[PDB]
Amino acid sequence: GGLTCASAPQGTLRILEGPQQSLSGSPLQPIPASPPPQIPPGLRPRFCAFG
Amino acid sequence: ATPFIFSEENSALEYFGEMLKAAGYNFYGTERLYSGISGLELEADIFIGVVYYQRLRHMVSDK
Repeated sequence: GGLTCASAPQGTLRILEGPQQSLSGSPLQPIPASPPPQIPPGLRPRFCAFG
Repeated sequence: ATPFIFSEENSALEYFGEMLKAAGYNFYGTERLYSGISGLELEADIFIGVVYYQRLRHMVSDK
């Protein structure tokens, strides 16, 4: 029950949970481009010149 | 009329100009106006359209 002292420890192993692999996909997923505005189909002159 | 949706290769004046060319009117928004103080045709064509005006409370002073 004396509990004598011991020598100096050489190395200290650190145990830790691993990096989060297979979380990010190898291609990227962007928000798609909002489309450029279209001229709508079915546009015709509705105004006739009077008389 | 949301901002940043018109680029420089698809402009905001090559879109509504073609909308007006489809509706018969001028590509550049300029309609031929006559006069009413005289009666004859103004020689330089006049930009006309529809613009949403408002009305401020900052009224005439009434003082």
